[PDB]
Amino acid sequence: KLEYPHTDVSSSLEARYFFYLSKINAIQLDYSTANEYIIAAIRKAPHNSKSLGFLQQSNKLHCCIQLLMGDIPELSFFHQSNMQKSLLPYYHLTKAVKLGDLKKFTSTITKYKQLLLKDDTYQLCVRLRSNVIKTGIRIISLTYKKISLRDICLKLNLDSEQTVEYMVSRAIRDGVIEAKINHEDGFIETTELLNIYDSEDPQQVFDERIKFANQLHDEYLVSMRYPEDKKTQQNEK
Amino acid sequence: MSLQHEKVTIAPLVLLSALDHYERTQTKENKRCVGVILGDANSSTIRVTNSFALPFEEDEKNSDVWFLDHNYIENMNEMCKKINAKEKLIGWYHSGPKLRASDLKINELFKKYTQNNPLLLIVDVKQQGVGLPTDAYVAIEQVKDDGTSTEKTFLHLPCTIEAEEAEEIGVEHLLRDVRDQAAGGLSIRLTNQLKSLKGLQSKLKDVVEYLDKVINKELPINHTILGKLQDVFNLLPNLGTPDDDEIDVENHDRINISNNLQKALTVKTNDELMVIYISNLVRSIIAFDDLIENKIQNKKIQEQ
Repeated sequence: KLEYPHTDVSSSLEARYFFYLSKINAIQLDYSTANEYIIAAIRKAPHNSKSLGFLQQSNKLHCCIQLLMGDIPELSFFHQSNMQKSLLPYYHLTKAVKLGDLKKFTSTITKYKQLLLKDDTYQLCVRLRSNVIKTGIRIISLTYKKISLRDICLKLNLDSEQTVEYMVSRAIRDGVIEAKINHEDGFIETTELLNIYDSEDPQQVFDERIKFANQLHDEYLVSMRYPEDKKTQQNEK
Repeated sequence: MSLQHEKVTIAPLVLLSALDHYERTQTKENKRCVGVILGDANSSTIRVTNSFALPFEEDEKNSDVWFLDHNYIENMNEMCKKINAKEKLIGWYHSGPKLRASDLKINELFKKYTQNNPLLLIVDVKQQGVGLPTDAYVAIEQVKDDGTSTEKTFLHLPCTIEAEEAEEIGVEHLLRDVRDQAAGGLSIRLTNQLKSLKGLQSKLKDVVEYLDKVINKELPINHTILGKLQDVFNLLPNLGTPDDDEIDVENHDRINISNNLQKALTVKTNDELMVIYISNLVRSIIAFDDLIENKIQNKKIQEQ
């Protein structure tokens, strides 16, 4: 209904809103729109021992939203955290998805089930089961351009030729892997072939950045004068 | 005669003095006036330095019946040689707003008077054309399309203004307008781009109607105008050639330079914001210091 204000709002207050926006859009199966908000939330908020709670929960939600895309957080995130001994089931989520192993995942959300369920993040960890396969098939698209259907079934431990073919097609409906199946010759072909500076798209990519720089140009001019009316009216020697 | 006379440089005096001749004789409503144009010649660049009326008379019964006075012409040449040794006969202006076929006959008089092909200068003083206030024409003889004879014709040349030093000084001074086009800031050239587009279309329109009229209303087929259009079409960029494809890539690259340049000004602005939020901080300190000081001055009166 778009009625949130922005006039009297605060560092905490806007950080809080965004966190609600994250949580709604992720569980509604759109992780691009969810991730937009969570990044904003950490950003507004101060960084203190009194903000610790807010930051702590923001980090927890962030990892999973990102994992759901099939894109992975870096190891330095967790390592240099002072908040790392509560992000330990979350670190294992990162490793397990990436390495594509079905059985590690199984163990992780069973071992750390109370932890995940306390914090309410256990429901998004269920859809991260799917991402184990999806992330493993992705690595394979990067590493191999032409690969038999057979070799793929051994790598992720799947039964039939048929099984891999159902999984891959769905995964490239989303566009995560970036391939096309050739069951006319029995191999999968990787379709990423770049040539993006030879497309017409780059003008369009710059136009959004230019538009953000115009946004700061306005925000600077209007902000600056607002204390200054009062200040010239204020008594002085 | 003379062959070299290719570009015509036109002082800002010339357009204004012809304008003044028309309206100071009370020849109006297409009673034409013929005056001479004097200057230098015998060379590619043709300077018209000065211009003056001559006596002329015109008939509306047959239009190829007129008076031109030769005796005044002789006296003018004698007088003005002393004024400047840079005025000799270079042709004659015709006051316009249009070219006549009767100006073809009047031309044979000026061709006799001076050994060069004489410039015909149209000075449009009624200004119904948005461009061309001056048109330059030198009558020449050439053999003419469609099996036809050596005919007398007027061939258009460049009619340029470049101005004299002398002239520039009065021109800018009188000026107090922001000019039709000057091509200074970005504001002037954004106007200009849109003006140019209307410009391209207006010329092109007349051409549509010429081709229509050859095949419907039987004006004679002149192969020079058809040939120029061939040349137009062979310098027309074709999409999907390597030339056109390059244009697209270059647009990305110039817009990368612009993207960065817009961000490099946010930096300049960001410096200001901080300097003003510092200024405001000092005004605060000043204000408190006075409010304390009123007490000290209140106390001094009780004290003494």
